[PDB]
Amino acid sequence: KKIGLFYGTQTGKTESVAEIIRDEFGNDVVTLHDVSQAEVTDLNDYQYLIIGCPTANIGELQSDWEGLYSELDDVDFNGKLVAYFGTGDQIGYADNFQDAIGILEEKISQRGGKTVGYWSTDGYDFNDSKALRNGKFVGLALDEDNQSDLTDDRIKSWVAQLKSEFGL
Repeated sequence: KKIGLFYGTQTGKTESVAEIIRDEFGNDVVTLHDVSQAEVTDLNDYQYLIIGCPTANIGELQSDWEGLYSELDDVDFNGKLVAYFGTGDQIGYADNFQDAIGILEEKISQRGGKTVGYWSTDGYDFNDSKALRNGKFVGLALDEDNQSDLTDDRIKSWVAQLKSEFGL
């Protein structure tokens, strides 16, 4: 029970990338958890967390994560290392690209979680995002609508970055 990946999905893209990420951590255990099935206290079981949340079709949070969001204040993230990833349409959702993981990070960071895995904005075209931290994304930004050809390279580079951050 090494690394806990908790994701929500609307269409199934975030689920598929959750499996690729799990594969890319070759010598480590990444367990997968749909937050539609999970409780918020399951986050207590891991020191290493990867949070997957798509840019919401409607509102600012994917519905399942939206349900867990109000309960995050019951959990103490002090001492935990937390990485974030999300899918989004940088053209169709240009003013809200990756807002969800930006919102999730702000809360988890205030509860004590330490963010690792910041990701450059080079190669993205968007107007606004809540996931921006000093010119970088708070985590891996994937676009399957417009940049599905970059997804596998990006996941591979990001996981390699995380292994140096997680000490793997």
